[PDB]
Amino acid sequence: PEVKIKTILSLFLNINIDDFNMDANLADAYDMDSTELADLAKEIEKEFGISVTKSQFSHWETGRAVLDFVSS
Amino acid sequence: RKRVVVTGVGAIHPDGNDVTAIKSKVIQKLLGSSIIRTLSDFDGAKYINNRLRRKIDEFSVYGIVAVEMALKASRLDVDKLDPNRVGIYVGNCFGGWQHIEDEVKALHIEGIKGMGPYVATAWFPAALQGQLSLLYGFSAQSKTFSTSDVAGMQAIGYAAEAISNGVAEVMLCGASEHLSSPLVKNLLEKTSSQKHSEVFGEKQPGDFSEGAAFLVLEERQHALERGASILCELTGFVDYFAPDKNTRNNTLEYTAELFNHNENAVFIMDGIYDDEKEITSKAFSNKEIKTSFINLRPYLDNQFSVSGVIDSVLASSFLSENEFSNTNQIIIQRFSNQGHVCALSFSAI
Amino acid sequence: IINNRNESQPRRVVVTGLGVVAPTGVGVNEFWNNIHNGKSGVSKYEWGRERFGFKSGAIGQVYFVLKSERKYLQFALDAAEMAMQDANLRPSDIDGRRFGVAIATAIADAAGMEECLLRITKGGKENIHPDLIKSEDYDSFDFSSAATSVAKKYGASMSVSNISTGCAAGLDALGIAMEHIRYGRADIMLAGASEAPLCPLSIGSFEALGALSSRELENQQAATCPFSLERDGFVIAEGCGILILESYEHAKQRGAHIYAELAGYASVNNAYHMTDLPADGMAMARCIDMALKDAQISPSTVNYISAHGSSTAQNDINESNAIKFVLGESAFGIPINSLKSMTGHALAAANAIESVALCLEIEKQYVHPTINYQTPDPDCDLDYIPNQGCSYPIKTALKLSSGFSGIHSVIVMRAVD
Ligand SMILES: *[PH](O)(O)OCC(C)(C)[C@@H](O)C(=O)NCCC(=O)NCCS[C@@H](O)CC(=O)/C=C(O)/C=C(O)/C=C(\O)CC(C)=O
Repeated sequence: PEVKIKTILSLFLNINIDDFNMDANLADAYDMDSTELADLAKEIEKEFGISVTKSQFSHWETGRAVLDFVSS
Repeated sequence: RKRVVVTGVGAIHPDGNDVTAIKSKVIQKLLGSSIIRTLSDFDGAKYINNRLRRKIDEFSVYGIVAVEMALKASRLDVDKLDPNRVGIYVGNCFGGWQHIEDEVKALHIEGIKGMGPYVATAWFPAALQGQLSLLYGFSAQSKTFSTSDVAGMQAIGYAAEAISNGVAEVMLCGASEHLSSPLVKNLLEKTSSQKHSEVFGEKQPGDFSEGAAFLVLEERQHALERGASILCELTGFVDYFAPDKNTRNNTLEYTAELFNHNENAVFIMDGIYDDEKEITSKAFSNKEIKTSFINLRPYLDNQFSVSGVIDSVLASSFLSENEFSNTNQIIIQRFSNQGHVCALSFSAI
Repeated sequence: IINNRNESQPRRVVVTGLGVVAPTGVGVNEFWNNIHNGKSGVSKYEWGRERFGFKSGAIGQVYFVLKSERKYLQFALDAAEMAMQDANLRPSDIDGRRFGVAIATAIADAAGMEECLLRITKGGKENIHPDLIKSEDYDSFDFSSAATSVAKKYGASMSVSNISTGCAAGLDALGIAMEHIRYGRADIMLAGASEAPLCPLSIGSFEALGALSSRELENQQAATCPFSLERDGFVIAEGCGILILESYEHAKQRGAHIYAELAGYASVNNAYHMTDLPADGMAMARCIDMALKDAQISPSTVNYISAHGSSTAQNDINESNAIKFVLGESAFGIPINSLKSMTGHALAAANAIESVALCLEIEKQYVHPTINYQTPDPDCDLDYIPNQGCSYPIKTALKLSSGFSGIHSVIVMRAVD
């Protein structure tokens, strides 16, 4: 679910869960880099139990973008 | 050339989590199988950000908290300092095993998926140097040494040389180590005790310790202009090597020249090897020296790169004011297994 | 001083001996011949893909089960032997107290430290067994194995050190070595860097980070192609480079052959990121200025640049913008190159291998090409000497370095007369 993802990004980026908007751009809003994106992608592989290519997680610009991915 | 002074110091140890608490316990102990002592009541969330800490190792953490104390002690307004004129010197031998250990093991059982993106950044010894440059924004020449035992001693020495030649006005020099992780823990508990030096001989019985220690070295005129409280002046540095026992005695006689025939001096010794007292005294006797010997190593333990630096921060504290009183020069020495001979000289004003 | 005045004034530093171990060649003769022609030293490898599931297919190797080969220390002793023979010193010339060592490294014996961990834990399945930890394992955790061993062999009683600044460690070793000679501390100085990171712990750390090249290729030598659109990262390599630095005064007395002068050195922190490099290239541009000011040479004389050129997209833009910042419109006229197109990226060793190459380039008045140059990049639009090398009158040369912790390092090299 998104509640599961929203908690991860809240802890990873050190943001308040209530303040963190899902549709906010990760790079622009929260100063997120490609290294944090790779670390985040690892946690998605760990928890949900799926495979994520570099080409796949590269397009995760938004919090809702990773939610759309993990669903499928 | 230019003159270098110590304006601030800061350190953390199993004895205490600040310079005053460590110095108090050192005096108390001085007045009246190997293990790895850890920090008591330490919490790194008290200092470092949560987003940053999850990226870095404990050795980088210990270094960051050490400089914060040292900068605070020096009373530097960081916003007023030119970042182009400030550099960072670091000593570190073992790196950051705690952060990458489980991922190294996982890479064999799982595959690539076991490993994360921070293995390269966390483990290497120059990580502390970079994290400090991101936090404070310091842009001048910044080096990291990883020479066995002497890394932190070289870090201070060559930081002073950089200030002297006019590379920077201020320097954050020091060292940090983390020895608690399973790999380095079981290694030091077994192997490190029984090892012997070809040059210096057998090791004395003793424990190991982890933590960090840092100084704020700066140019003398820069300190006097801003009205800084100078602890002591860094008057000299020695960096030599002994390939064999013949050179060993001749090398120690160069450490003797660092005294400048000063009778009112205290000599802090390495305290790792048994034969140090005999060989150093024999070399010092040839050069007409009369000085007191102090061994902090049984109290402060073997901290590798930190062991040289932790003496310097304490030496700086005494000169700014049991046995250290009525002394205007504290010389410190540090050896290695392979045969390094290194020494620093701090003098009072 | 009326009678025979000689001063304690800044002395000049010169390169009298070279030693190299690299994929492109072992020794000076083999190493030069291959880079002159532009032959790649990148090997196609298999165990990375099969065993650990790496996307990497290329490595720069000099010559599946884990083995403690101890290549870090081997390449240092190999290269140090070549350099000292090339220098052709004799006991008379070598004063022990004036002879120092400075061999740098980024990861040291990581291959040794990783073999130890997995052996005692039985393939990383269980907890550590204290009994399985041998006495030999402790020596793998020594970062300065190369420095101390080389020092002991040749009787270097002056400053022995190991700088661990990652990818800029090679130049920083040459930098501190240069300072020792200039300021009357040393006459001779053995300087360089050794690296052996072709092990799963190291390749994975970079593969996980995204630093390494991962695009699918048939011609795997083209994985490392600096200043091209196709580039996606560095091809990891191993090796060692060693330079025998000594004073001009000492060199001329003994009748030593001189390759080139090591004129200046500078280093900075960009304070930007730990692995990311900024497009602006301000810090690198500033570092170039300081190295030239340290050398006391004008930027007008800069005739050739040996760039870091890792083949990561970020670094090749950083360096291109940095050279344009400091040199201006003159940057387009100046030839640039990257050895990593052939030799691969050997971390700290890359700086010392390229320094050995730079000394040979200056001596023979020839510049090696940047091979595998496919499609021009809009952002990287300087002259990179694509594919074919040529004769060129090198006057003043810059060697650029970059690394993790945002460290930039430069040296100014110069022909001797
Ligand atoms: P996002 O997707 O934009 O990704 C970031 C990036 C990685 C692509 C970007 O940061 C980038 O492209 N950076 C370029 C880096 C570069 O070109 N620099 C040159 C090579 S760096 C050199 O300093 C290597 C180095 O310093 C390596 C170490 O210290 C190595 C280690 O720590 C390796 C280990 O520890 C492995 C081990 C034994 O544990």
